[PDB]
Amino acid sequence: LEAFGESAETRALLGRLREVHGGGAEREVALERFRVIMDKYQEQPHLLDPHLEWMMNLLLDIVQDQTSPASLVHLAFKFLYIITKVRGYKTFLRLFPHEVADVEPVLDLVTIQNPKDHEAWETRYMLLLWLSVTCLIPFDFSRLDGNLLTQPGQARMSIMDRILQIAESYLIVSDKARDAAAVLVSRFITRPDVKQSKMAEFLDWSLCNLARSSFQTMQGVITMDGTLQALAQIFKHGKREDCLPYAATVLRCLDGCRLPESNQTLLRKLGVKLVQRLGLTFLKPKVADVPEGVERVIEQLLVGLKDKDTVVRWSAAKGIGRMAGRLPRALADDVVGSVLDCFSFQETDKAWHGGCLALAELGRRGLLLPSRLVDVVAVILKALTYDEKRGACSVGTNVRDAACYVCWAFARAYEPQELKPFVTAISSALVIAAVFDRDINCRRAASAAFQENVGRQGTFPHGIDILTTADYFAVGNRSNCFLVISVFIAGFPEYTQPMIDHLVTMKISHWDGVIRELAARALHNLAQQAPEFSATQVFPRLLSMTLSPDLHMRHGSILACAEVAYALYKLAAQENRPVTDHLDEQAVQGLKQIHQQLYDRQLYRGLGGQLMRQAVCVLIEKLSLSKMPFRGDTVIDGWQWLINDTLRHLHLISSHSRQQMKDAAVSALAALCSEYYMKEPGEADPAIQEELITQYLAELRNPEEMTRCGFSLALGALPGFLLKGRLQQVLTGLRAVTHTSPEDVSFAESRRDGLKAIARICQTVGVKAGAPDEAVCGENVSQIYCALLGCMDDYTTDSRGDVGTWVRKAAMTSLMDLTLLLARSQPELIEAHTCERIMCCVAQQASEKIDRFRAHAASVFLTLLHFDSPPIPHVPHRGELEKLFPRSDVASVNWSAPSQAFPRITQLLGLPTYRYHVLLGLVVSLGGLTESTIRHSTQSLFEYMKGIQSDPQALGSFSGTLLQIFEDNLLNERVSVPLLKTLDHVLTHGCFDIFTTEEDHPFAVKLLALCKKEIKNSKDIQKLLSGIAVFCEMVQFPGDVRRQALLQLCLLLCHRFPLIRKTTASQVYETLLTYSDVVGADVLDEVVTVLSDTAWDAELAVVREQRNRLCDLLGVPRPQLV
Amino acid sequence: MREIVHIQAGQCGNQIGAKFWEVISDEHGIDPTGTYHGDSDLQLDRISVYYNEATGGKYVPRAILVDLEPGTMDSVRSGPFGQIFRPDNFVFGQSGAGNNWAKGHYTEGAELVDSVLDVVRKEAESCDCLQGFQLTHSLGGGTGSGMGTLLISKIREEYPDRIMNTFSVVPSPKVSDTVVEPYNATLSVHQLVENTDETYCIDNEALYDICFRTLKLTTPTYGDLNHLVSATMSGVTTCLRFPGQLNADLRKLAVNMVPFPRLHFFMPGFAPLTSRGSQQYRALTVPELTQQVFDAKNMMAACDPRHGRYLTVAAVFRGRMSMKEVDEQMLNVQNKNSSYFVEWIPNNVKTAVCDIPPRGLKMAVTFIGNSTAIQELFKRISEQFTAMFRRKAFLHWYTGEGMDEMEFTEAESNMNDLVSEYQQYQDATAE
Amino acid sequence: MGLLTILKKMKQKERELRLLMLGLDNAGKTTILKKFNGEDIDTISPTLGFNIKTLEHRGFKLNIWDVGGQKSLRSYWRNYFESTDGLIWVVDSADRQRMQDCQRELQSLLVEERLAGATLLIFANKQDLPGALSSNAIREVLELDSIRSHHWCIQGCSAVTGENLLPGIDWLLDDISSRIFTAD
Ligand SMILES: Nc1nc2c(ncn2[C@@H]2O[C@H](COP(=O)(O)OP(=O)(O)OP(=O)(O)O)[C@@H](O)[C@H]2O)c(=O)[nH]1
Ligand SMILES: Nc1nc2c(ncn2[C@@H]2O[C@H](COP(=O)(O)OP(=O)(O)O)[C@@H](O)[C@H]2O)c(=O)[nH]1
Ligand SMILES: [Mg+2]
Ligand SMILES: [Mg+2]
Repeated sequence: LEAFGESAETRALLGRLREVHGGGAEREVALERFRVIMDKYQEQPHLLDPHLEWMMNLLLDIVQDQTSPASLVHLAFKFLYIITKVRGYKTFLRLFPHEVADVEPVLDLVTIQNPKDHEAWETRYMLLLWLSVTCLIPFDFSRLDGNLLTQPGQARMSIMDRILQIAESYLIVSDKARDAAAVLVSRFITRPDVKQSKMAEFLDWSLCNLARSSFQTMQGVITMDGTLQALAQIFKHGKREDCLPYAATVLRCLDGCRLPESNQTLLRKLGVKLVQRLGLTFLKPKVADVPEGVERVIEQLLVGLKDKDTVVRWSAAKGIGRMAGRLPRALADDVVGSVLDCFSFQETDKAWHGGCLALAELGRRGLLLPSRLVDVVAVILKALTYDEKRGACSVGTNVRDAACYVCWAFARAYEPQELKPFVTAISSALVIAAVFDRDINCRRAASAAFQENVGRQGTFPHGIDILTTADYFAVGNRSNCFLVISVFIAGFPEYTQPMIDHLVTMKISHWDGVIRELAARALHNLAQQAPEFSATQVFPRLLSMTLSPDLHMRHGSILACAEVAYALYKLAAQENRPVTDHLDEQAVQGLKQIHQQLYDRQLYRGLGGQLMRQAVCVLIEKLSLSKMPFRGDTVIDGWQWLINDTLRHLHLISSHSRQQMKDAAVSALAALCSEYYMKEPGEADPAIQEELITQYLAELRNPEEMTRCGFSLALGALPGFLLKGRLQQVLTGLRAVTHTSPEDVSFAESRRDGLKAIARICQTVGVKAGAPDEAVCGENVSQIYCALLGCMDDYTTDSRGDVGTWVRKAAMTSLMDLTLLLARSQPELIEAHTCERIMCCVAQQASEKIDRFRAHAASVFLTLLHFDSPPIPHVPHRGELEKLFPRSDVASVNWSAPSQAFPRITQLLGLPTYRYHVLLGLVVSLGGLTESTIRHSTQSLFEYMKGIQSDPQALGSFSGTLLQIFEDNLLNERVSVPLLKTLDHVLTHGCFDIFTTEEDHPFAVKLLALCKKEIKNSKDIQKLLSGIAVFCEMVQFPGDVRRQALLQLCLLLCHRFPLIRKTTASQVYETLLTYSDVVGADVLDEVVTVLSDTAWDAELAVVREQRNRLCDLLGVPRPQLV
Repeated sequence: MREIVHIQAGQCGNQIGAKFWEVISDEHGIDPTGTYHGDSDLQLDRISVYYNEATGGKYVPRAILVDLEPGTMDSVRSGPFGQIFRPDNFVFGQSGAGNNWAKGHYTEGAELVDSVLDVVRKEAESCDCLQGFQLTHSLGGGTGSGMGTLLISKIREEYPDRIMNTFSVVPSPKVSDTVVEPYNATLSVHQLVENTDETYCIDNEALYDICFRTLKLTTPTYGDLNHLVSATMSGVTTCLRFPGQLNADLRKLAVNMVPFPRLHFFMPGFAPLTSRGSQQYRALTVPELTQQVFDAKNMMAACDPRHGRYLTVAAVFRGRMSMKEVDEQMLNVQNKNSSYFVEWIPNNVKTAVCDIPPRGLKMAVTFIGNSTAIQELFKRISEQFTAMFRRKAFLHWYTGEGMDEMEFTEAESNMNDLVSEYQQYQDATAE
Repeated sequence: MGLLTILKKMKQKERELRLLMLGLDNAGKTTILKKFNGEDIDTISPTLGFNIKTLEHRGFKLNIWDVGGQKSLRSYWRNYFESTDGLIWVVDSADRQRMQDCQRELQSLLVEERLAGATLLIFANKQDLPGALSSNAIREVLELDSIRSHHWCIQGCSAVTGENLLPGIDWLLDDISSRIFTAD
């Protein structure tokens, strides 16, 4: 925002006040419009400075007119107040009028205010501040009154007297006017005449208010806060020789008031404020004989730093800083020593915030002496690292903020030579914090302090270089500070060992898991800039931390060890040398005892068992990916075991960390099998290959589900050299699970994982034409495609919902991974029928009603269609599909959004091979329950039907396909109601208006019979309603079908459920009102009356007669009891 | 004596809280002075749940006002019932957030969180048995929703054994003209799905439609939306503020209405619907009230419960009726062979009875449903998220503060997973 | 309050300076202000109170005040000695009779506890007058050389012609910016 680009709108809104002050709806609209326009500049209202005056004068020529009604004046004052909250009063009041002709017009307006009118509080607020901006006039209030003895019988009261009676009344109110009363007295008693006239009276009133008021009675607390604020403002904006005489009685009364013990945060803050206001009245202002009251003031202000709230701690720190700046240089040392006591071992973390704030306030003025450098600094080094856990919450944010504030105030508290001794401990602190700090406020707080230090002083090692990179915006993302900027800072030798030490000490022992993972990932990269230091000093450290009793510390140390080992292996892989060159025998000896020291302490149980398993699996993966020298050693046999047990106890892991555990275990198994299970180049161990495979295969039949789910992915992660002659068995074992058996009905995750495992195995072994038990060949490629397609019709619906859909997802990602592979090896294997079936299935799963599975299906379809290297052979209407989905438009498509998917999927009906499946899939969305999906699908279907409604051939083929879909899903509860609703919608829209010309069309003649057979003996209410609607829509077709529909509608009118009886008549009324040719005008006034008068929800025996009577009118044979 | 600490963040949240407090003050019988002039023993039977016991029998609310600018904090302090609130319960800053979640959640929010938690602890320490926490805020603003999520996370970290309630308000284009309201709506939903137990969805599009059509208002303002929200809130907490045969516990109610820890979103409704000023129309019977309360028209959310599945339903009546009538009505509604069968009420509703109706009405009813149709709302904003995130519109306001595109992708994935789970469970067998 | 918020506040305060203009009556205290902004001076009336003007110059927001130079308006100057970053005393060069009143007014203002932290700018106005005293003569009658605890300076100017005012204002702004912060 560079300028106010809403001047005309605001001007019009302000001008409309004179013709919107008599409205209640328009008034609120204009207010809400003025508020939202002014709130845009709440973060930078200075841009509105050039406009302030004109808008202010506009609002003033409405409240400064004599023909202005109270209501119109109240809206102007509300607007005026809206401009004083955004710009603030201290800056917006300087433009208000201040002429001597504005003293009585403003006091007289202040004397017509209703104190009991809560709706007009903005008016009173704007009144008091205006009256206060008018007390600056450089004249005596006496010159203005003139002659008071002009009214005989009753003398007029003086202006000054009226103002004293206005301030005392507004200083005991409960609205916001009391705050405006605090700003008025500050500019009323601080002038010469008022000082000599009413100062004593106001002081007696205040001392009486704070001598009778309490912090328990509500109005008493209201009287306490206002009096304290008034006293503080008077002592702040008051002369020191007119005030010092009263400083002795004010403190004596405040001491007896007992504020520290009172249970009010505002009262204590105001009390500390008033105590620091009186404290400076005794000393002389300095520009860089100690009365006894100063000691009492200091004793009160040094007890306001241990408060339980920060609002009082900040005030106490400000008071201490303002007092130290006025006292001599001798008492300053004692004050600093007394303030330093807040950082004692027995003091809580709350006392540390106040101490650091006081230290910063003292350093800002330059009062700390050099002798206080070895101590104060020694404390700051700790305050920057304050981060403790007090039960379930964490504390240390405000401590670090105050530490950064103190650091930022040391660039002007000492000379460059005075602070030259601690530029190696403070530069390392600032940098370390700005780099690893958790909170973003502290990080940027440490960034600004370092900038100020390098700007003012400029003695820190590489100040400009560290400031250019680690700037205010660069430290915004925490991830960028740990993995990028950290390495850049460590590039220099002055910020390498300290940062690594701070990371290994505190960050590794942190309570947050994400922070530990980030610290480990940062150490991974930092080890590159210091391999020797990380291999000789950090590795022993982390190794000793893996034997700690702390769980989080053990996990962090294990992660750090794994990351350092991986980094050392990567670094050594460049020079083509073994990883043992970095780690010593003792180091590789301790990496073979981590797991045996955990399993022997039973550290794999409880809530920490999952974390320990994750850490050990990550360590095993990082060690196997480095080709460590543990081949032949029994330690390997241990690692493998720890994996199996995990896959055997996955159900024990929480539901919020089982997928990650399974993935990590599978990755560790994959890294281990392709490293420690190889006998020769290209071969594998016969004993292990046999035992592991037999165990895994026999495990697939365990009735437990999570075990099968884990072992599936385990099989799907084995290398290729271990399946050179065992594929014919692994594939059969995986396919045996993909089948749905009577016992494994609700077992969907097992098959979902088996499909993914088959995908991975097929991808690893590849294609070799001739070798069935070694690779995917033309002998074991058909079975695979048949097993993958048999899991695409998984519509299992249970109490958990449509869980089968999950399996379908695994069928879309698996079938793809196979196809793309064949095209990249032996495209001939991709048969035409199989490819057509896969495409039709993908089309159906992309025309579904769920939004996340439908979106996944469209992406898979586009990926399979946009494959050109080489082009997948046997693609029905390939060119048609390519023209319908150009590559340029696919870059921006919201497939998840039905609006941006249904109109693009409905066009597939034009293709014969897709027309059937696509419609079977779209029926579920056209007859589902989602309203938006129903609307979008119906609109997209009508947009396509409009193009083939006047075509007897296209419309006929569409109706035939719809009826074939209906027949194929006869008596199917998942396709009966949705398809019936779709037919009802299509009939209501009038798409089949051509078949209604002749009589007895082959379409309706069988559609009616199918609907009858579907609704024959049905108790579902939704199904009954759908059938009734279909039979009430099918009446448009003349011939025997019309008479049969009327007989069915009469049969349904007398159903067991009165609700159905009423709904049938309600729908028949609409059907008769729609089609007029169905019934002649000679018996039309006889049907509507019988339907409106007869109560179809009453006795069924009585309604049978009325219903039978409607059979003698419609001309429908009257049924009987069979 | 179970005490619940009330909280209200943001302008909309503070206004809704003030309106609800002023509405319940007239029902409990506590004049704005801070004393009780009520003439019913049932009023003071559970007044401690939302009011403290001070000297002279003066009742003090348990609300905690919080903001980043002072304008709204000043309007409530001078409101009709601005004296009952403690002066030291008002926590505020000066600059605000600027309709930016990153500025109201990570910077100013985390800067004033200390002063806010100070008062939160000061209030919690003055309670015999703390039950949970309640928060009223919106989802289309920066300060409001940001500070709300931050305070919820802080209260969960410092008090994991406490229930959390959030009467979040969903924005709407017909009420606001801000372009970055979808981003803040997506982030708050992601935070709430992780750190919340109850979430009463109050759409700002359904309320506008009701005020425009039902109330027949030419130009409805926030005063026609806040009154309805406060009425619905008072109807929801009818059992928590007055006696009742039904279990009026918050933890048990949440456990019964939270069978799924990700689908904890509740659509609230209430009949009869009234405007401001005119409220004494007629006294609807129990059948009419039950038919109107379960109607999509009397729903505070833009979604229709009929277009989904009923997971849990809680009904609460108040007026002059016996539990036998409500039981007979609810049992005959589900009777497929009766003359009063419908198709939008499940076979299990937690009915309640009360003898203290609201002001200007002799009878009233409130309904709370955990239906899956709420997912539709979650898909209304999601679409907008696709028309901005893909173009990186206004992304420099978020990335410049500290946020990463990794946070946006995670929130989008969480919303998509929630919608998918809702749509999947919507197709479960009704056994 | 966070360090970042504390710094945002320090910048806004330093961006706004305060200059209190004082001097004997009929010394051109209003003419200089009206000329420094580009307004008209022929339609100036004798101030019967006080005036304030918020302008911008060299990136600094100057809120210049101007109080009456009358005796009954001299007993109220104490009402504007707060947060004053600079002081500007105007002296009529052509006035040779009331040369002790200004010397007595400036001395009493120099012994002020609240004005100790500010930069003094002496504007010897009305230089084109034939009977106007040069800068050297005025620098000897106002006892300006004796001053040591205040960064004072004296430059002759003419408000009617707008001469030598910009250099003086620039020197004042530079001397005010040379410092860091001010006292409370
Ligand atoms: N129903 C209703 N919605 C409101 C009301 N006030 C604001 N809103 C909505 O709240 C959303 C965000 O505005 P606020 O909540 O006022 O903003 P904030 O939360 O204080 O945040 P900042 O502006 O960043 O300080 C918008 O979508 C508004 O339409 C209200 O009184 N009633
Ligand atoms: N010759 C001359 N006359 C001036 C100069 N400045 C001001 N005056 C006149 O001196 C008179 C006093 O001016 P005024 O500003 O009202 O004095 P103030 O009220 O103390 O500020 C006015 O009539 C001015 O036009 C100047 O530089 N030269
Ligand atoms: Mg706001
Ligand atoms: Mg003048």
